[PDB]
Amino acid sequence: GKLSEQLKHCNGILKELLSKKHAAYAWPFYKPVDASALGLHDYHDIIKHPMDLSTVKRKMENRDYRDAQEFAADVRLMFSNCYKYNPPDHDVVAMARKLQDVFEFRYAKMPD
Ligand SMILES: C[C@H]1C(=O)N(C)C=C(c2cnn(C)c2)c2cc([C@@H](O)CO)ccc21
Repeated sequence: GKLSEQLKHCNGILKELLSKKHAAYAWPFYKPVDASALGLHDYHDIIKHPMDLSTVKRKMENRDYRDAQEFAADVRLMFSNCYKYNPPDHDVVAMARKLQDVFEFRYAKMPD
């Protein structure tokens, strides 16, 4: 079906974002930000809705996403959190930009 086919494309994108091909810049986004471990004691005051690729993967596996739009909103929320918390000249923001380019260009190839 339409939703199934579009969610197959989303699952393909998710696998690519987690693949060794993109590991050099994807690694900050693999797991939830551990604010306490990183000494970022303001992270949860600034970021109300944390998101990361392991959470997107669990939601995809649990059939939480009913359509491609819901999946894309979570992937974009993950990048937006990075752009909100970190100064724009920081290394992690450059890595976010690169992984979001991978995401946006392949998401744009969504089947109709
Ligand atoms: C605030 C935080 C963030 O937005 N993200 C997405 C996650 C990390 C992070 C750190 N450890 N892990 C396992 C992930 C991260 C990494 C760096 C630098 O170390 C990048 O070089 C800087 C800032 C962050």
